[PDB]
Formats: sequence, structure tokens, C-alpha cells
Amino acid sequence: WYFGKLGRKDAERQLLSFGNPRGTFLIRESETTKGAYSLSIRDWDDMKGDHVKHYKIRKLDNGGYYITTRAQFETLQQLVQHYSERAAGLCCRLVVPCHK
Repeated sequence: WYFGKLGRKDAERQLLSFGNPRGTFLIRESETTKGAYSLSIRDWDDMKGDHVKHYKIRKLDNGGYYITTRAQFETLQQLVQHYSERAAGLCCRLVVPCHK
């Protein structure tokens, strides 16, 4: 998963640079809330067939992270691996390898 500190520019640009399908994701941190991040996946309304969507994430009260309450985790790595099984309430599952 995530290569470093990118999400706004690099992420949105790279995601549309190849045209990578469902499964492509990356994690970027939120500037507006330290300790929070945003999950960047390539999601489109299927007519544009090219877009990038960002999910606003909130920090768990137990010190973990979650996108939904049906999928709460203490580490972000474990979170990636669960969403790598299926979409736990995201438009895309996290099933791609990370190659730049």
C-alpha cells in the first residue's frame, strides 16, 4: 500500500495516468485533520469512466481507523487487507498491487 505522502496531486494524477481499474487504491493523509486520512480509489459514475474518489475518514475513539462502523480496525494495514477481501462499504475493493 501507500508509497508515501501523496493523495492530492500525485494520487489523482497517477490514477488517471494509466487508466487502472477497480481495485486501485492508495492512502493519503488529511491536511485538515492530523490523525485522519482519506482513501483514494479510482471511482467513477461509470459514464465518465475516469475519475478518482476520496473517502473521508475519521479516527476511531479507540485509536484505530474506520471508514464505516462495519469495518473498524486498529491499524491501517489490517484495514487494507480486509478491504482487499471485498468492499466493506466502499465503491471499490482494495485489490490491486502498488506499482509506481
